[PDB]
Amino acid sequence: HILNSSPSDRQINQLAQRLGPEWEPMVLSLGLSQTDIYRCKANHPHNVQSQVVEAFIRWRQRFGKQATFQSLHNGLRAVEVDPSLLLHMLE
Amino acid sequence: HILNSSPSDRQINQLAQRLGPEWEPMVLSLGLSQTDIYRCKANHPHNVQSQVVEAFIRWRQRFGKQATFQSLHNGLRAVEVDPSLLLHMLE
Amino acid sequence: HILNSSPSDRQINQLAQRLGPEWEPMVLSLGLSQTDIYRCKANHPHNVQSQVVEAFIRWRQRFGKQATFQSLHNGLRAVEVDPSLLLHMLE
Amino acid sequence: HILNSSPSDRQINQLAQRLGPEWEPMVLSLGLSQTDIYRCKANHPHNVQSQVVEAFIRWRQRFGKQATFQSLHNGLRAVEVDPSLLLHMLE
Amino acid sequence: HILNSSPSDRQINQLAQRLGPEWEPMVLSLGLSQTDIYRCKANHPHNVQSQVVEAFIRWRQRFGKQATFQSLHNGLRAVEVDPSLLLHMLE
Amino acid sequence: HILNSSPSDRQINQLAQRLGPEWEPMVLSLGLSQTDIYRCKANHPHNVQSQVVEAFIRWRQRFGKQATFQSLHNGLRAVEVDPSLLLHMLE
Amino acid sequence: HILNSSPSDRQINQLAQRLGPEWEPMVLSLGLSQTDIYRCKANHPHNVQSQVVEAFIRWRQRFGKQATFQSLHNGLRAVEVDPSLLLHMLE
Amino acid sequence: MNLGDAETGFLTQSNLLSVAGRLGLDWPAVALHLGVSYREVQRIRHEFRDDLDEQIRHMLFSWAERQAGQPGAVGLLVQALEQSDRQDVAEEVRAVLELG
Amino acid sequence: MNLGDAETGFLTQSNLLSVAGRLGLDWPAVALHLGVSYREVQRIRHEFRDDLDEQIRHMLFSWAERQAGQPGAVGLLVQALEQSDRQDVAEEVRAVLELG
Amino acid sequence: MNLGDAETGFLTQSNLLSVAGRLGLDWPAVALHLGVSYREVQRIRHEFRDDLDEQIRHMLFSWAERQAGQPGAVGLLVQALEQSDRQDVAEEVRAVLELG
Amino acid sequence: MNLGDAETGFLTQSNLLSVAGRLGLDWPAVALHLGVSYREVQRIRHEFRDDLDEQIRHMLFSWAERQAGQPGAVGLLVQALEQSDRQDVAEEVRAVLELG
Amino acid sequence: MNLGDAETGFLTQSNLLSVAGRLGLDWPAVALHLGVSYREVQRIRHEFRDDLDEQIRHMLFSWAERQAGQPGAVGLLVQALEQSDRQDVAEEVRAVLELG
Repeated sequence: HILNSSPSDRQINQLAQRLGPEWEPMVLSLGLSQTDIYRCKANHPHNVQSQVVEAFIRWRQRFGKQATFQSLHNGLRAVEVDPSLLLHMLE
Repeated sequence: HILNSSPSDRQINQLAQRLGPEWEPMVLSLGLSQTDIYRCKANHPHNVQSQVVEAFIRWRQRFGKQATFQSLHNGLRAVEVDPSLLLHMLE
Repeated sequence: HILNSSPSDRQINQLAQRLGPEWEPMVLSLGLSQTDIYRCKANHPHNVQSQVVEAFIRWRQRFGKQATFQSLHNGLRAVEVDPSLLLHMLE
Repeated sequence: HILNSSPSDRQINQLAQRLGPEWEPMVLSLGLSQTDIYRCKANHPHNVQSQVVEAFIRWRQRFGKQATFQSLHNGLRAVEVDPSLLLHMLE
Repeated sequence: HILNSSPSDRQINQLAQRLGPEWEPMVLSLGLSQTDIYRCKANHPHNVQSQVVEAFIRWRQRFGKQATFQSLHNGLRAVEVDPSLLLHMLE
Repeated sequence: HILNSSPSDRQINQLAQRLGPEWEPMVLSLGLSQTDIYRCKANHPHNVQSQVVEAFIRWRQRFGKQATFQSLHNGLRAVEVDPSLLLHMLE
Repeated sequence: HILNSSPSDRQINQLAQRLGPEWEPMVLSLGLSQTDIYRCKANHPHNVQSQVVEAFIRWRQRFGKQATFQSLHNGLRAVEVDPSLLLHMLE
Repeated sequence: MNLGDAETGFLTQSNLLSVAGRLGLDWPAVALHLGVSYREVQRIRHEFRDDLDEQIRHMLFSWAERQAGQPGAVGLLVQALEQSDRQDVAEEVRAVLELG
Repeated sequence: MNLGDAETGFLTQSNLLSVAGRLGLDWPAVALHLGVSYREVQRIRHEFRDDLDEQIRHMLFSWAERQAGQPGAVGLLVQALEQSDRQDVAEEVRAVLELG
Repeated sequence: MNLGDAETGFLTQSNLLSVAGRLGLDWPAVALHLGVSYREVQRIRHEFRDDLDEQIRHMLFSWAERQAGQPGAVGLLVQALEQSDRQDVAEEVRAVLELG
Repeated sequence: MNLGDAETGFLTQSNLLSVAGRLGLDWPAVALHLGVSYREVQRIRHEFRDDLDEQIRHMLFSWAERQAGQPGAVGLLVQALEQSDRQDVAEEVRAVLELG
Repeated sequence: MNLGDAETGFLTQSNLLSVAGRLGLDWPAVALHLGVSYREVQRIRHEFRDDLDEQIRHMLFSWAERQAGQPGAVGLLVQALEQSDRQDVAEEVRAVLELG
């Protein structure tokens, strides 16, 4: 229904806030490479939040129309985390 | 009485000094989550002090007026530490 | 041409999720010394996930064409890890 | 005597050189907040020398007169570090 | 023949993309100095991509004709990387 | 003849590459302080390789003329390491 | 008479090397408690070398008096380490 | 500058200036939640790369200018600060604001 | 705007302008793939050090200026954005552009 | 300038310059705190972008003028510098304000 | 381009130009022991925020002007470089300085 | 223009432009190694602060003029490009020469 639309800037920010270490593994099962992540940590040495958010803007950009919640969901699971975040963060 | 006000950054830092590995359990029973812990650890990979100080900061920042010296007190028992630390870090 | 091609950054992100403290003996059985061990371990102190994932990126960059999916099976057998965990991540 | 004056642009630069991991806990007990520090860190990503100076320039520009070597002496002590450091960069 | 040739603005740009945190070591063994690399991180503080890009321009300039795809190839191995990047980026 | 000259950056690079976790002691034994290290770790949080490279540059720059291959050798030994390194990188 | 004179940055790094896995139980009689050793294992998770090296650094910022080279006899052998290592490291 | 109405209360420059002061490297959050594009957060990080204080400042005061007319202004900020995990700061604003 | 061709379609000032608005610090990546001299990127980055937008816009429109005549520059642009990892915008460009 | 009444104390351009030159990039703090509009801090900055020192002066004097007559307009300068975390220059202005 | 007497030795531009190329992100450290104010180190870091090089050249050469005559202008520089934990470049400078 | 004699080497307005354009933000170095003082680099930069091309071209021809007949002029440009890590350019010249 909405699992086909891409997350917004603000939305990526909220998602990011709720991810711990699993973000790295996550973005991998999503389409980025060690390089992309390294370039994220690169651009925001101090402060992780900013790293993660970029990683995601990174993702959503490389996959345009395809970088969607559906994809996000599948990734969240691939990294063993409840896809509840999505639904709840959507209220 | 002073118990009903949040500690300053100097105060926090002094506490961050007299705390050992139990700080994590403590900040947990205080309201933070295993996530906030990791980010604190990830924001200061080298330098433990900074981790603890940021956790507690995050703690104060999340609960605002409710992050009181009373909580710190409780937080200490929570993790079985003698509450007089708060005293000898207020003199 | 399945056991002659190297895996991607998504796959290694899996062969690292489901593994125990015995991955190190397994990553040395491919061409990594104690210089690459005290490194993948150093560039990621907290979040052992990316520690394991880099051990392999350190593995596929030093071998390239000869770093086949057969090589990641050469160690599995030599560490008690059933050689069938490479097909459950591709089914 | 000099005990009640204020370190200069050059003297600070000196002090900075010799301080390490505790430069953060030091400037906290001097009057800076955790937010000041993030500004230093951020305003000088690569390079800690530059960070620690801004840290001290702030502290002197905030407490003007009251930013004496006396203050620094206590601080150093406070942050568990030989107070003689001030003696060595004053010759 | 194309080996004893110098990469173009376009090609340096492309190659830079592929490179991870091992660019520093690659440019070091290619002729640039620790003093040069800093000039790169400084000029583009939070954009590793353009850092790596200036670095190879610096290089191609410092050594002129001496800076050939060939010598570029050696740099890749010397830092533990698959020199096939050069071909998968030249199609 | 050559043992009384300081190592270039292209060298210190290869030296650091082949050093594991023992580098920490080796440099404290070469003249730097624990402090100098934190600064190196501080300046390159994500990427140990660099921490070392910088750690050595500080050394060379601090001592200049005296930071000679000869001095490194003793360092290598003093930290129970096979001096074959110098004789190796020098090929 | 060097029995009443503390060590240094190159001395403390020589005693830290030889000391076996008893660098935790040895400091449990010299003057370091539990918020001290677990404050070193933390700052440096990996490299069990610099953890021991940051412990004796606490032997000159908190002690200094009954902690020089004479309190190194009742401490080393207070954990199965004959105090003759004091003479063979002072050569 | 000219934030809020008579009923809710107003926000002086000194106030907004105080918020910018309590913000750190989490500025981008408050900005995203305030509905600023990510593309823009980045753009600001550039125009003032050497000065954090100014980026935190420019972000605020520019959003301030934008919402110069709007009513729910001071409301949106407080909410954004809440969601950025700074109840901390949300309460100071609600407080100063206490007067209408 | 004279960027395109009668069969495929043309882009309007505002269309490119959108592309410019959606690019950020990555712009150089695009510009170089678009085949711009690193010296030109270098220059522009200097002539407008303070204004990020102006860099992106000048780069983009100068490039359009040069490709004016040409056969398929909208293709080069779509490809360059795709190789700069901005499928993101490449698609946004195909959408409008693709009319003919 | 004529900044200062016989009561409080005066302030010569020489005293004003003593200030402008002791101020860094935190100028906009001092500015905004003196009630200086942010579009003015914005305008001033740009209208002299290449010369930092001309900014700190144009801002400080343009404002020193608007305070033609006015009471403790000198106290305003001092209080601003004070909430701009610069007791630094605040006390130097108190010291110079030691004429009688 | 005019430092030192014949007793001590001189320092061409090619000379100081290199002393500059030999300095990195520690330039501020040097110019501080040289006598430059943090206020001015900052004024410079800002005027060339997108060019580390010109930041350093401008730093040194602008200090070379203000040194036009004086006694051991060159002696001081060597002193700073040492004082800035760079026995490294302290020695080369003394080297090339051999002629008097 | 008319740089170099009928032997040493020839460099026409053409060639001089070829170089001018091939330089960029590092020109102050080439100029500094060529002899020009930091005061003139400064002046040329302020007489065209925004237009880079002109700064370069004006600086190179200003010097071209001065080295009128002078023999070792061409070789001096070359020795200057080399000292500014632009072997890059230094070879463009070495080749343009071996045609006369």
